[PDB]
Amino acid sequence: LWIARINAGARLNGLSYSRFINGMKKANITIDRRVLADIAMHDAATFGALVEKAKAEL
Amino acid sequence: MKTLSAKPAEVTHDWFVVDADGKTLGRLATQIASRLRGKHKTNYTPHVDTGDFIVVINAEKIAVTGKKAQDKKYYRHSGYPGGIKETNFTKLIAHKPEDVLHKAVKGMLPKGPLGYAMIKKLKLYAGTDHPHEAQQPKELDI
Amino acid sequence: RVAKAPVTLPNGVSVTLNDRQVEVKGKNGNLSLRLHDLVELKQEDDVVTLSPTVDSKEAMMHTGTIRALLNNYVIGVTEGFERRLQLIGVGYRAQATGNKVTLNVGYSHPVEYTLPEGVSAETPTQTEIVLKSNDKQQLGQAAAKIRGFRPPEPYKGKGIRYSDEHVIRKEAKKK
Amino acid sequence: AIGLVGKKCGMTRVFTEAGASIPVTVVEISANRITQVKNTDVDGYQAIQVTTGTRRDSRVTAAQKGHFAKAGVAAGRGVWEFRANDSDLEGREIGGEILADLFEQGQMVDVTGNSKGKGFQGGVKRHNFSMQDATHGNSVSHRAIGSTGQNQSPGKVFKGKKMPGQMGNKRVTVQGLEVISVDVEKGLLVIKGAIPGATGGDVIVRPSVKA
Amino acid sequence: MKVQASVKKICGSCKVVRRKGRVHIICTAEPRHKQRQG
RNA sequence: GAAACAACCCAGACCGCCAGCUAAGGCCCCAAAUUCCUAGUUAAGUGGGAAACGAGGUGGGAAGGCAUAGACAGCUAGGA
RNA sequence: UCGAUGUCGGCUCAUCUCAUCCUAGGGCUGAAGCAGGUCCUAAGGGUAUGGCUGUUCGCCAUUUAAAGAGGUACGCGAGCUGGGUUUAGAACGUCGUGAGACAGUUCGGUCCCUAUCUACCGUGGGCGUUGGAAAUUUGAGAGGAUCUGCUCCUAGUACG
RNA sequence: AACCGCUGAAAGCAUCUAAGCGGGAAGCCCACCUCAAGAUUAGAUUUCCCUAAAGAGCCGUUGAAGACUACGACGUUGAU
Repeated sequence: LWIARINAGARLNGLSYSRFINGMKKANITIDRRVLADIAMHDAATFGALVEKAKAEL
Repeated sequence: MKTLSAKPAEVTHDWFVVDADGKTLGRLATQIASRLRGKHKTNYTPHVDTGDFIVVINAEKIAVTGKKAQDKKYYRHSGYPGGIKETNFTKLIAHKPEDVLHKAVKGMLPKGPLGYAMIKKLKLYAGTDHPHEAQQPKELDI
Repeated sequence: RVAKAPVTLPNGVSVTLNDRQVEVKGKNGNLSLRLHDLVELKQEDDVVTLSPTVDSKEAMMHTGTIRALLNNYVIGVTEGFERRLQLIGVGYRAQATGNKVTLNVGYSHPVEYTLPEGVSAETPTQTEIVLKSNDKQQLGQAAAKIRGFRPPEPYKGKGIRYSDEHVIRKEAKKK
Repeated sequence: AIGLVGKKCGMTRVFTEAGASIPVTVVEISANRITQVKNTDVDGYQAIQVTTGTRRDSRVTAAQKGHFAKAGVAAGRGVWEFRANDSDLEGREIGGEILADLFEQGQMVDVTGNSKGKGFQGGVKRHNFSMQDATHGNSVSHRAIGSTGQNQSPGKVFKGKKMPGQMGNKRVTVQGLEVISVDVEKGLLVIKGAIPGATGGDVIVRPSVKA
Repeated sequence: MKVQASVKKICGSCKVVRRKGRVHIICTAEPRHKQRQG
């Protein structure tokens, strides 16, 4: 459920889940998929800023 | 902190138009199936329909590749002994144009009460016009 | 070889390409062919040199048929084509009245055949049909369709046959 | 393609001068009042709606009473509709008249009616099942169905299996029947054939579709 | 014609022609040389 | 995981967690994850049952024979 | 599967396959015609009655356009039958000293079940179908049906 | 479908095929007959009615309708 929610959130603004997790891993971001799916589903501004940090890292 | 569901009363379904003129049958059906399920939404929960209403025009102008127009077979059994029937993609598109795309999408959805509910939101028409201007569906190239 | 050979345009004829649709006009009439989407047609001084878009075996194979078909249209509008049919039989006879040719070969009923639009038939004698048309395709189908009512027999030669057509002959009552 | 509704009056014979007996049936043809004309614009298809016979007012509903009043015709015992085409909707206006004049002597017509009902019937009468031995040790299965299927494969009875059930009392059409004589002053229609149903039953007569 | 799993030209007036993905033999000399792979 | 499938592949369940990494297998939809990138092949839905044998499918690789002293095919003449 | 899955044949009722028996369309033919022979396509229909034998089969008689090959628990006994096989009686031949035995024969010899579920054939009740009602209807679809002889004429012509 | 083509290149020819245009079976899809909107996508048209209406049902007389039903006719303004 979290992965599907994260996949929808990343695809709304930019990249896919597979490139999102790689971006978070390269940026040393430890946020779990549970918290990420809650940010995506409940605060889209933060997830937009969170995708950018992953997008600039690749 | 908990992972919450979509609360059907709080979900809204958006209206879109897809012009299926010259697009590949299966390449488009996957896109429609995902939208009907609401996979593109961050509040997607597999037990709530969070999808969208998709209006498809030019359903007869949808295309298949290779030699599939003359060779894709649609079988059905009537329920009587020896009651097996078959028709072509091109013979079915000439007799029931919406049934070709409706049948690809139906097999790409879950098979159950929620699956029956989210195919009810696929309003597909043969021709360039649809009777849904009241819903003001936005154009969507998918 | 066929594709690279240019099509020479006589004085009367003229070819115009309007939206992937070759139109060949001249003295006999007007013929048209659909240009394949893998072939380009360029014109020079009273000659048509058509070449493939990309250098590929499939494009060189479709420009060979457009060259051949268009060359037939050029000659077919310059002086036209002509096919001759012969009737062999005790009572085999044909009569052409306008666009409809009637022929009584061997049936319990005369058969009536209406020529395709673009082919004309005249019968000088009663056992020899002469067909004339602009395009070789429609002339050939008209002759093949008349000849298919009663194709030649291999035991006596009876039946409608092409002029200068080798008809195989078999011997009845052999041992 | 339009016809008319009649009532079966019984069968008789018509003798020809050459000395042949023609098995005929008499069809009473009351006035067929046109109660509605359906067209491609209002209904999506072209048809003529007619009524015939009579009903007392106490037995006619208010909804039907207004349907007839718009046409301007008297309430008939029923309402029947005939599928038509543009040529058939020529002199057919609302409240018009359809007599036995629609048919001429020597014309093939199609007659439809409700067959006599035989009620529940067994396989022997309903489907021409062969009876089983009346003697030779046969137990209590003389008019039985026999086998109804195969063994474990397929392990069921196939759909459409011939079995006992209701026989007759169904819509049945007989084609290729000649019109022997037409008389319109007395509402007559003499037809060569059998005409499914009993005396008094409603029958529909249409021009033959085989042609 | 002969419709067999082995089709080959016999006399020398026979052609190997393929139409609709299927191998034929046509002979202008002998009509019983006509073959089709199947 | 192999559709379902004691014996095949990965892997040995103390219990709990709405944490993370991986194995076999996978990433268009059912169904989690690439409609990912690069260079090609296939046109048979081959892929997604089956051989001897047949064929002028198509791609590639080592060599060859002939050729503007006119090569291959066609046509004309001869073929005694 | 032995705390039981009834054997062969017949009857009744079937359902499917195609490796097609008839009818349909074709190529080749040592195809003149008429008739065929092969092979391709084709499963829509149709595809006998008897004598003998328990027989399936097979032989035979007479037909038919034809009398197809098969699967279906060698389809079908909670649908029927019970002739054979395969209980207990009896006998013959044969084997055994014998009790007995014989894919040897012969005469005789109890076939239960009121159908719950699935399936099927019919026929209803309920609710729904964006207020209710009386009628008429469109048709997504489903089923049924689909066979064939002979005579005349063309014409005793084509062919021979 | 098999089969037979027309024009036509790949492959100067040939070639039913690759582009394009035809013929062609009791077979397929319609056409005929019956059923059919529980086609939950539950369709359409014509009328009628809404402070218990329009109607439907019960009941009764019943029917070439029928196991019970259902369906059809009639109930005093009436031939059930």
